[PDB]
Amino acid sequence: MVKVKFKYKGEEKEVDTSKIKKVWRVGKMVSFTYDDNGKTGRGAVSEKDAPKELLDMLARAEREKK
DNA sequence: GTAATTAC
DNA sequence: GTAATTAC
Repeated sequence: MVKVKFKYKGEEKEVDTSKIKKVWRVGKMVSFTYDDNGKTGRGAVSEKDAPKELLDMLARAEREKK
């Protein structure tokens, strides 16, 4: 589907956007958590390194209400 | 140091 | 309590 590649704790990782639980912006950085098979993972990429799909999920996050 | 947020 | 993440 759409793989987000990132290095966390020196390790290069790849995760599908379908496993991404939460997304948020921190400056020009995009952070998120994903389903690391039960245990929750953490990751972040440069806004310039993010596939459009992830940026779309962030945009929808910023619009949420209630 | 700070920006948001969380796993640990 | 704090490390972790990119950019400034």
